[PDB]
Amino acid sequence: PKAKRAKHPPGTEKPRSRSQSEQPATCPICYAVIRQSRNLRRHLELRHFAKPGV
DNA sequence: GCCGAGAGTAC
DNA sequence: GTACTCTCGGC
Ligand SMILES: [Zn+2]
Repeated sequence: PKAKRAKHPPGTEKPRSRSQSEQPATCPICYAVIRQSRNLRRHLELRHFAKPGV
């Protein structure tokens, strides 16, 4: 239905207002270093809570 | 296989 | 006016 989020279209400016808002992030389980805090949550499901939630 | 980053929107 | 989430490609 809605178009997908493609970063291919022209006029793709890279403002720091998207990276500046996030601060470095470390994993308390395997000390993995994730830069974006949002990505840190994803790391939890990838190398830790990646098991069935049931 | 994981990682890193852009856009659209709400308050 | 900021940060939020969802997505896509790259090595
Ligand atoms: Zn970890």
